[PDB]
Amino acid sequence: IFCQLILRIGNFLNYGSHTGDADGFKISTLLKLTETKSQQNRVTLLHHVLEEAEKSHPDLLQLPRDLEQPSQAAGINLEIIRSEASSNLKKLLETERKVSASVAEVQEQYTERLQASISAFRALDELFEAIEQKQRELADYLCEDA
Amino acid sequence: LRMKKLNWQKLPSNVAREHNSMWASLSSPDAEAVEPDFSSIERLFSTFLDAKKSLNLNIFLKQFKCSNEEVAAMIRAGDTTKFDVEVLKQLLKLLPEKHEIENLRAFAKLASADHFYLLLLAIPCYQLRIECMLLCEGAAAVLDMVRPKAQLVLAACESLLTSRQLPIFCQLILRIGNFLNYGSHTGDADGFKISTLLKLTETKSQQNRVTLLHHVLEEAEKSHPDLLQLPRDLEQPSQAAGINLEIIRSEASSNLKKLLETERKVSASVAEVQEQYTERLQASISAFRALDELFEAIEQKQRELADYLCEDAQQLSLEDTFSTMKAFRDLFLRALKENKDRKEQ
Amino acid sequence: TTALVCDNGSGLVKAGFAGDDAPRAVFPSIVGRPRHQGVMVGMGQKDSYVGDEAQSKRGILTLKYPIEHGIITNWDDMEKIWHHTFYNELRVAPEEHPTLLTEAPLNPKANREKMTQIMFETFNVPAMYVAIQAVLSLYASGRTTGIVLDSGDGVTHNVPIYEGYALPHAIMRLDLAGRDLTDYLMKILTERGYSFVTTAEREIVRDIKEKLCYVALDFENEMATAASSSSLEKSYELPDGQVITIGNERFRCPETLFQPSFIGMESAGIHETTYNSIMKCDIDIRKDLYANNVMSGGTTMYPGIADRMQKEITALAPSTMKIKIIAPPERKYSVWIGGSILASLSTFQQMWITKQEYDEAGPSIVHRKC
Amino acid sequence: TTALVCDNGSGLVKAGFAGDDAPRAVFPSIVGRPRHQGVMVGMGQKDSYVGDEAQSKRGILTLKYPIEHGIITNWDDMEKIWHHTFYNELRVAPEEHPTLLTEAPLNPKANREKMTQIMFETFNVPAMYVAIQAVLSLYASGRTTGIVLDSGDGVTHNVPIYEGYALPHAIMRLDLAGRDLTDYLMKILTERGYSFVTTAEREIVRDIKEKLCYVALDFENEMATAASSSSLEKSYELPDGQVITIGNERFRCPETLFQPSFIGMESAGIHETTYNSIMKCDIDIRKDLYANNVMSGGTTMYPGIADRMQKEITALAPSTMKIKIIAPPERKYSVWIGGSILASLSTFQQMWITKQEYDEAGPSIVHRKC
Ligand SMILES: Nc1ncnc2c1ncn2[C@@H]1O[C@H](COP(=O)(O)OP(=O)(O)OP(=O)(O)O)[C@@H](O)[C@H]1O
Ligand SMILES: Nc1ncnc2c1ncn2[C@@H]1O[C@H](COP(=O)(O)OP(=O)(O)O)[C@@H](O)[C@H]1O
Ligand SMILES: [Mg+2]
Ligand SMILES: [Mg+2]
Repeated sequence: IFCQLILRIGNFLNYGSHTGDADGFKISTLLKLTETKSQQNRVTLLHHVLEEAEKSHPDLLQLPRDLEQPSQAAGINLEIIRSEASSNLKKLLETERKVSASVAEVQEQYTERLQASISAFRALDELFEAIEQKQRELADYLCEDA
Repeated sequence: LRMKKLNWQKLPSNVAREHNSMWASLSSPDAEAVEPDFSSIERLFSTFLDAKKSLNLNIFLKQFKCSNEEVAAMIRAGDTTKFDVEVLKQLLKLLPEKHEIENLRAFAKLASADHFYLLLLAIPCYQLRIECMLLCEGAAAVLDMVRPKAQLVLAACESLLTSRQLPIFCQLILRIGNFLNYGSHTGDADGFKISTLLKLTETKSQQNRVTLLHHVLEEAEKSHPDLLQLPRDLEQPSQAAGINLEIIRSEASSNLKKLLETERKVSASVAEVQEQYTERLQASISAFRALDELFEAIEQKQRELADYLCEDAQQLSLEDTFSTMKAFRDLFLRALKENKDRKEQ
Repeated sequence: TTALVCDNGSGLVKAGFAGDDAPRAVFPSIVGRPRHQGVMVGMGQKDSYVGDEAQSKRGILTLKYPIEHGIITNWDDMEKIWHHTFYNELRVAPEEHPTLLTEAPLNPKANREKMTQIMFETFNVPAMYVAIQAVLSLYASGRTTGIVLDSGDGVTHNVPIYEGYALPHAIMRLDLAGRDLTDYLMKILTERGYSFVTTAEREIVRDIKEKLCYVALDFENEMATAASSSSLEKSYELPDGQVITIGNERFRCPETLFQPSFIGMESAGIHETTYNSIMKCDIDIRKDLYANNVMSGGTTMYPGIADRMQKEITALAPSTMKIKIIAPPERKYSVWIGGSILASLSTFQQMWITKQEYDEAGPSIVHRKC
Repeated sequence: TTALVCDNGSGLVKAGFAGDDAPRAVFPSIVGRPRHQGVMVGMGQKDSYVGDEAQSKRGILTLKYPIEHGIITNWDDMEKIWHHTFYNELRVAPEEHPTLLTEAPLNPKANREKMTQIMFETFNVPAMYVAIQAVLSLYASGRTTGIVLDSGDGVTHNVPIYEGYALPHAIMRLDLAGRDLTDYLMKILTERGYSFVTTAEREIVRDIKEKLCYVALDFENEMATAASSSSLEKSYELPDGQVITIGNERFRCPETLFQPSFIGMESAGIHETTYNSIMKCDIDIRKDLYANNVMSGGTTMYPGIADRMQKEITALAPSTMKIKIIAPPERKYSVWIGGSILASLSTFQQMWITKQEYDEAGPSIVHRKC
């Protein structure tokens, strides 16, 4: 609902120029929605659309309730969480051969400990593949390049 | 009449309507359509040269603070009041091209950048005119700097040839060196290269702080006129270090070659150029003759010096002696302070 | 009509009119705000003080720089500075008054669009152009091909230029500027006892470095000189009337530019940065580029700096190579001077974004027509 | 001959013997002199009550600290304290025992020479060494790489250490410390009606803080809770039998460590100061520093401070980063414990500053080996 309203309003403001009459825009546009200023210089386009949205409370005002989870997800890059899981797994497997070749006194206490941790990470990396599939739909949902 | 423009990353009209794109659903009555207040939204938010050459010419003409007509007279008259060595180089690069002259000839309405070119075109042999005073002013700043270098290296060789302490000093280490290396491949040699003195400090003693140079200086401290008057004679060769004679010789020859080449071009010009620039060029030609003549004296002086040290030719390439001798003198001074410090404490 | 030229720097803002020789209004680029309680009610009070007004009342304010390392961070604070410069210092209506702006090298793509929308919409400027600090710096020195050591307050730069266009592959950058130099002086000033731990007390220690600090040709010789005798000592009087004396700390503050290990940086000195940035160019050009080292910015206005680096570059450069360090006396305001020259050209009017031109393409038009 | 260790603090002097688990003599570093008239005669009277003696008779004495902000100023008072430790508290002969002393970093160079000069001449010790406070603090934990927050009595300093060596370019210093928190307590105690002005009553306010003060986890909630109910109020009995009651003054006193604007200072709190000291280090070693925050000093013992710092550092560091703060129970004597450990090791020998070397460079040899 929100992205349709700005598209309808944005076409009105950019009528007769190179911009305007576009079927869509990138998700970063909303980050520049508050830069446009009105006559008062303190009421932006975001403020004006909220004033008419304040009339219809269920519309355009229930959005921040839905944005709490994406907001909390910011600042957590997946390039260090995926590498860390793989890096620890690689070290565990390399040392798994060493302990196996050692005396059984270490294997009875430490070999089974390593296998417990190795099996635990399997569910961790499996969920990572689920995230990759989930974000693939989201990437095409916003119609943005891979 | 006008609306504030908001910038967005427009998506292509053929991609934003795809099935995966969310904008496809909005294009059809599949969602709850909402309409904004259109009444309030409108009342609340309501030359012939290329740029490379043309612009560079105006920037070149903006360091004089004069009209384009005035600067043309100075070039025609050959005045150098506001023209320097570096300024001329930029003008030499900024010259009319093959396409620039054709466009101008095929032709106020034309911009001020090309206006100077039209005035410059009327100046006869403008290419030769700029080169005439570029060489003369450059030659004036060259001879007065090569000459002190030529005298310094010549004086250093004469002092080194006439030095008295080196025959005494080189004999003492040779006598000592034979004793130190008796019964081995080294030692009992008649002489050694000049680079030997640079490795004197490498021979450490039991204290590990007194070197062979320190010890021979300790015995030389008793006889102050012996082995201690040497640094007084090494001042001139020390200053000559870092000043190679190959660059200064090439520079004099290169400028003379260019000056001689332009001399024919000047002689082929009108008599106006000859009566007030030709005598300037030949004056610099005769001045450089004494410069290269002194170089032959240096070459003769160093030829004796090359055979003075009994070293092979092309191996004692002048600058090698200057660098080694300066380092040897520098190490000599440092050892003297340590020896004096050792005596007092 | 006349065209305004406005230079936005990390430390100072230099603006005025095109065609002149010196900036009309140069003031520090700060926007301070009170940190206390306003007991009196009769006097007029303001939320924020911009420019030299904040510097005068800096005893009761905290000073915040809208620009850090060349990039514009606080975009709402920089809209106050431009308003202050246009309406208070110059006192000229930006309407019917085309302006020119200078942007740092390697400026982020987003910043260029942001400024275009600010001036064209809020200020309603009929025309506007955007230039580069290093390109205008070489124009003011009467040249067109050379390498510029643009060392300002935020970031030090080495931008080799060839026929009016910079070489992006050979542009270097060092984060050893004036702001980092004055913060190192405060750390070593406590070695004698004096302590400065306030932003308002940073301006006081700025003036000590500007007046008393210099560069020594031989670091060891000056190190032994200070220890041997107290001839290097100088006295400076603080605003409150106290007197402070600094000895060997005078020449150790600007020396960090040549031995960056003092401040903890692992990079090389400014002498090596020019040498490294010169090997990325063509071999033939290196002869031309070596004799056109052009200073710029205020951070290079030190005694014996145009000679110290010439001694250093001699060691790095070959013996045959020649070096010509160009240090114009007015290098503090060189960037603005070039902009004034460029805006006054008769043929330069073709490179201006007209108001009707902006009505077709938005802030993205700045990348074109430039 | 066994060695000696004496950690000259701003508020307390902790001295003992090398290898001992605990200091043999800890007494406040205060020298008091009588201010009234000695009417009685024929009795043993002294005018140099120092340390524990001055604390007992503080009603008839003016208590002065010879060390302020970690910098010794009253050098005749420090000689009395050193003589008190060597001959009265420990009963040892200085000329037969090597000594080790501890000195804070970022200290004036003049402080080091004077301290060495007194001990090698007035006391004639055979060997002496000076070590950093934060380096000895990490030796107590057994580590050799970490970041130490040492909030003593006069100064709060942060020294990141790597592989047994400090990082001089990343050390942060804050003048707000324990003593400045005591003075802020008397300022807010006048709100309820209790006035403490005398330096004898200064010690009383110190003991009120050492017992009834704790660090609130959430200042906004704990201030709202304190005004909502009287469940936070405690009681303290003065030496004359009078009782006082403090409510939200319990946690408002140590909160200044995290909001230094309460006492008028401008620098950020210890949580932001520690974070800023990490980013001054290399990015490849920040993994070893973000998980080794080892507090020390007396002032770090407000209950809840360890939890509070972990919460504040977490909001600054990246979410994936691991933050672990070590808070040893014996952090009051951590600086002394490291010194006792170090002096016993045979590696510390052949590193003494003997008498035959001090006269070579005078009091300036302390900088040669420190
Ligand atoms: N005489 C001087 N000696 C030393 N430093 C100086 C001197 N004069 C000015 N400076 C330095 O110049 C700095 C600012 O000068 P400048 O005008 O080059 O900065 P700027 O315009 O803010 O820079 P930039 O373009 O990098 O943002 C000051 O912070 C100061 O340290
Ligand atoms: N339990 C406590 N709670 C709060 N502060 C304390 C506590 N114990 C000691 N302090 C503070 O520690 C300070 C001195 O401790 P210490 O770190 O030994 O000083 P220094 O290191 O300067 O010798 C005192 O000023 C006191 O305020
Ligand atoms: Mg600048
Ligand atoms: Mg301490």
